[PDB]
Amino acid sequence: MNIFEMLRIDEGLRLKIYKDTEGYYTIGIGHLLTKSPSLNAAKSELDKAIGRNTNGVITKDEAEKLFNQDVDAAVRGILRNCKLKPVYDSLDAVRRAALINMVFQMGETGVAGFTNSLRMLQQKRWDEAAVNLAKSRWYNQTPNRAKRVITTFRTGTWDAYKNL
Ligand SMILES: *SCC1=CC(C)(C)N(O)C1(C)C
Ligand SMILES: [Cl-]
Ligand SMILES: [Cl-]
Ligand SMILES: [Cl-]
Repeated sequence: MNIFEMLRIDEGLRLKIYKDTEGYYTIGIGHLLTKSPSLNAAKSELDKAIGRNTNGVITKDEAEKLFNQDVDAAVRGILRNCKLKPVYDSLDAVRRAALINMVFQMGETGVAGFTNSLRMLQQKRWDEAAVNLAKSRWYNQTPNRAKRVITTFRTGTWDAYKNL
């Protein structure tokens, strides 16, 4: 298991434009296109992202390219953020993956907002961090995925992702 396999499980793979859990146009492995309710706006973002006239459909290779860029962006974002960087640096490789997962799903600014959870993670108070993380819109709206990510922070193992 690694961050790519982890996010591939959590995000799935779809080669045509679809709506994500929030109802936003997305494609590939959780590549958000736009929050606009306009499909045409989403198709324009897609064409721009891929570099060709796609008409809403991409190849597996193209999906994987966006995915690589997005994972890279999530990590880069953590390292540039003054709230996220110290937490990330303090963590082991497995828990680092859990933090990248959150950033991929909700964005740098969103995760940076979890001030109390971040402090508990920095303190290595794993059970306490896990309890705090669950008190969130994130957990309530995507409880199965949140549970997996939280288990990863609690245990520092891939237990929530094996057999998946
Ligand atoms: S405080 C984190 C941080 C972000 C960035 C602007 C990339 N930096 O140069 C430092 C390490 C200060
Ligand atoms: Cl709490
Ligand atoms: Cl709550
Ligand atoms: Cl879920």
